[PDB]
Amino acid sequence: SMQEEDTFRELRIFLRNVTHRLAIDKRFRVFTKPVDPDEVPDYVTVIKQPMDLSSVISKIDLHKYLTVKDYLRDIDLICSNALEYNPDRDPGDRLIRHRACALRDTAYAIIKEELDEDFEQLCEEIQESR
Ligand SMILES: O=C1CC(I)=CC=N1
Ligand SMILES: O=C1CC(I)=CC=N1
Ligand SMILES: [Cl-]
Repeated sequence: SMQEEDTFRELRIFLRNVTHRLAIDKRFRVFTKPVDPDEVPDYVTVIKQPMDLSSVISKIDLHKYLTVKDYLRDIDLICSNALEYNPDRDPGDRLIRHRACALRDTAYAIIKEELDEDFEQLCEEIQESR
């Protein structure tokens, strides 16, 4: 229905705003664009599902997210990709891991404060109906 289309449009507006807020944070610059393969040639070797905030915007705009749960799966992938690719004790790896945990924690905290649970439940019920 047009009411269900309106629901998913509201979802996309909400997710674009959360993603924009993460992308303008200087801590998260490293997560804003895909890893340049020249600069890091073994990335795509090790990381099977690369994810970054520009890709998330692209996926919103392609109507790939029908629930906030599906969006948080891609945020969780940005974090787990960084924990897997940068596991060492050296400060460069520890800094990226801390920034990745902070991205994830920030996205979850914005959604805890600003997503209505009944709006999420509606999206989940429309998604399950297809
Ligand atoms: O080693 C890296 C680089 C980048 I850019 C993102 C995640 N891990
Ligand atoms: O880095 C990886 C992880 C997995 I699971 C399969 C292949 N490469
Ligand atoms: Cl830095």
